[PDB]
Amino acid sequence: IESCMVKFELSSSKWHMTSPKPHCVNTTSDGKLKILQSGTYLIYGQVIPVDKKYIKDNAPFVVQIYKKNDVLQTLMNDFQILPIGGVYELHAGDNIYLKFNSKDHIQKNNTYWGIILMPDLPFIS
Amino acid sequence: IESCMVKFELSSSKWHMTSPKPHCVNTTSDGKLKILQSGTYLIYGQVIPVDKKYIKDNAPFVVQIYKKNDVLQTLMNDFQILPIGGVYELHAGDNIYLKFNSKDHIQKNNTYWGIILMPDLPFIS
Repeated sequence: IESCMVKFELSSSKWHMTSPKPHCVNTTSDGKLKILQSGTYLIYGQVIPVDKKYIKDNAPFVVQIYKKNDVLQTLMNDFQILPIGGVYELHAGDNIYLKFNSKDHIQKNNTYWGIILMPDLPFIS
Repeated sequence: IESCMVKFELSSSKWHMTSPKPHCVNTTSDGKLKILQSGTYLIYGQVIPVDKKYIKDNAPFVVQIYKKNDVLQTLMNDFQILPIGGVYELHAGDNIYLKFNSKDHIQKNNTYWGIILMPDLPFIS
């Protein structure tokens, strides 16, 4: 029943949390997390790219969400605002993290991500 | 306190909800929302496009989320699965809804969207 949500701010590398020690997730200062409670989660976030005029490298703008050692979601566009995630069934022990093609692509200010343990949605209408 | 989360499934045009009559929003059968409680919301979803190979013109795949008459975000990609949304401060009275560049671009099955009234995140680590 306990509400459980965390939000990692890339600007500060700090997690903002529902409680001092969220029951559903362990978080680390590298922006990674580990699911502690099996259940239905929203994985969410926005990856903000730098203006293309600043990009030095030849790499395309790609964001991957990993679950354990496998890719959960792959996202790409022409260096535009990039909401991430969706509703997933996760299990205790599942590590979740993001991988970027190039860290130089990412505007740290206002880039964030996280999860929320979702309540059941029993009522249809 | 009581969680408040709703999820619209485009396949069925049904909302799935945390409670019989959520306190934080009203919903419409067309997949629109009206915010009843001012607060911080997570807007989320995935918009599934029809395969590129079946779109025989140059019309782009674009999704916009609106708050009343204001564009909250504009998203586009090359006809790939499209996560939407993010954290937004909303106010009582705000209407939230999606608009598509072409309704014909949208696959109903597995397309969904919704909102969550977020818990406060006072603790930082």
